[PDB]
Amino acid sequence: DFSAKVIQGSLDSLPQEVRKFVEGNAQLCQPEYIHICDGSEEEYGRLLAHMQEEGVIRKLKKYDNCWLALTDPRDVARIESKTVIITQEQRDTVPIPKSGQSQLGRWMSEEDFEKAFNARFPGCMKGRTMYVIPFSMGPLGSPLAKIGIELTDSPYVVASMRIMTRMGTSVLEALGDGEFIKCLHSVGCPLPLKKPLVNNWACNPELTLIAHLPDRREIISFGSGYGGNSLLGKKCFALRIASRLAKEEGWLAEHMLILGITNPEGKKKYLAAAFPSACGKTNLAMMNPTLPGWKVECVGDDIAWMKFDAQGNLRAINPENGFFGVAPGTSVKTNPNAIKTIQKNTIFTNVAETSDGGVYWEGIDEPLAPGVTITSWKNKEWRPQDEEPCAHPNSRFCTPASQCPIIDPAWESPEGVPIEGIIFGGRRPAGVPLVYEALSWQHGVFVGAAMRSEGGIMHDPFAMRPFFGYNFGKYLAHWLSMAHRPAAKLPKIFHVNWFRKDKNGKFLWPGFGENSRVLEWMFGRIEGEDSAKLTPIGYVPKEDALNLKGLGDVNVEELFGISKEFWEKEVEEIDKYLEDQVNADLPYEIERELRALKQRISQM
Ligand SMILES: Nc1nc2c(ncn2[C@@H]2O[C@H](COP(=O)(O)OP(=O)(O)O)[C@@H](O)[C@H]2O)c(=O)[nH]1
Ligand SMILES: [Mn+2]
Ligand SMILES: [Mn+2]
Ligand code: NA
Repeated sequence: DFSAKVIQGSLDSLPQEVRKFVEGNAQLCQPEYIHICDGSEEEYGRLLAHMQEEGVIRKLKKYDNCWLALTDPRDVARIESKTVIITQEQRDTVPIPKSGQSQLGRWMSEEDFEKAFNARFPGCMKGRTMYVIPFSMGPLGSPLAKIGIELTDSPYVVASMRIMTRMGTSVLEALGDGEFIKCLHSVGCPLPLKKPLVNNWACNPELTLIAHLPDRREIISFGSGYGGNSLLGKKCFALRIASRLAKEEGWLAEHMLILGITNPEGKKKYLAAAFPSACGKTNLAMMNPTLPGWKVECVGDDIAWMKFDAQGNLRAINPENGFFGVAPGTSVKTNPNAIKTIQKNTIFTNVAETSDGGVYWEGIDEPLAPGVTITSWKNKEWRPQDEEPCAHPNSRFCTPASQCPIIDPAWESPEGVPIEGIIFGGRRPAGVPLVYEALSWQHGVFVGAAMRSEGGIMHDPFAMRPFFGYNFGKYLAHWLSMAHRPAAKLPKIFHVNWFRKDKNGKFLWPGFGENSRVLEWMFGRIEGEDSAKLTPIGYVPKEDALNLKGLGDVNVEELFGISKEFWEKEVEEIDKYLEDQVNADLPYEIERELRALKQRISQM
């Protein structure tokens, strides 16, 4: 009975199973206090002032209610090598690669995880508050939403979870005696500190471990205070645990933005798009379109949960409540919609601070008034001349989604939005056209399976490489199975590449807002317009089908050129990759698409 240690709320008012989860872990971790979060502005405002007084965060005096946290340089990112999924059988979690280690996940035995847990959690919250965060992933009470409870000893996690999820008393009220995902987090620095605290940022890099136990609906994370390791709704819940549940239950949990696009005729369509890192995701989600009379609005910028409704529509929700975006590169010039979003009520992590109490980072493209100086994310004076960057490359804004000037009016609709197109993206200086369209659902799944990360060297199928909750081959089979659902209205699948270059190393396409022109083509293709030419790789825009008005001389022949020798090498590369990494778990349909593509190229 830990009743005597409760400093907000009451163990008595919690649902039975929630109380068991709290108390059981209070027994294990030995926190000094238990704070049951209410999600109120009062609670939030006071928690921030507290962190401020303690030096954990600084207030950003130039803005309305914005804050800056600077971490221990050892704890600056989601850490893949410490991220594991626990299942009875390794093969259910990752395929067995022909040689070496899987690139598609990282399994740990139940036995090894048990030893790891015992080595970390007993007594780990001594002298700290355990916060109890009741949170909804997705609009509160939506049939597509799922509830979690996160226990944490980090006020930073509490504040960031309030922005990134729906959290507080109303969630407990909606949960009742229902099922929830159990989320346990600790920074792993019980008091009295065994080791020096760096930058007022509690962490334990040596023992950092982020574990997922899908059969137990548990996520357990130790030693990192940061982002994807500590905000458990984001990746651990909404991709890793969720993709497994989606597999079980017949839906999809994906690393996709969701956008709503309206043509000049006022007709609106929703599209989902998966991109690997540095391939253009945030710029597309926040697009300020250049074509007159087009509108682009954002439902979500990172994760999508999608489920076919009774009518066969693939309905998607954004399970998040906020944007947890990479700050560097967010440009006042070319990403105005992100910039507007983050002007108030935003928590920044590891960015630079200007002497007038503003934020700064590489690629902001905003000259400072003469006189204004810059303090780096390492708390050192900094000048544009310097060797090291002023902001960590993985530094972040954490901002409420409702503040996005282009947030879609249906971004919280409980039944989700009807997805009519899915886009897979990449970054290839050569050989891959600006846009092409899959020949079929099965071809589309192959195209997602063949995705590469920036530069085209490494594979990031479906932009899910770090995030698969289970065996990737089985994931492909799951996608392929959607085709056999009666009445399913299967979205059209496209692949985009903003980054193709000419022989000089210059981009052949201007991109950014100009990508509205590619959306226009996709939109028309969904409506059944005859604006496509068949090629060995799929459909591409016909001559003159793209609106190039205003762009001057665009070399569409090169931008859309398909080379036999390039595509021969590409098919051989995909073949090798799928054999090595997926092998016995590769679906028949995928192998069949590989053979079909190889054959179409061979006839060039
Ligand atoms: N040439 C070109 N560059 C782009 C485009 N979209 C984004 N970028 C650049 O590519 C990099 C990554 O873009 P970003 O949208 O941050 O990628 P994300 O990591 O997938 O969100 C940044 O340097 C952007 O300026 C585009 O349409 N064309
Ligand atoms: Mn993003
Ligand atoms: Mn992401
Ligand atoms: Na700090």
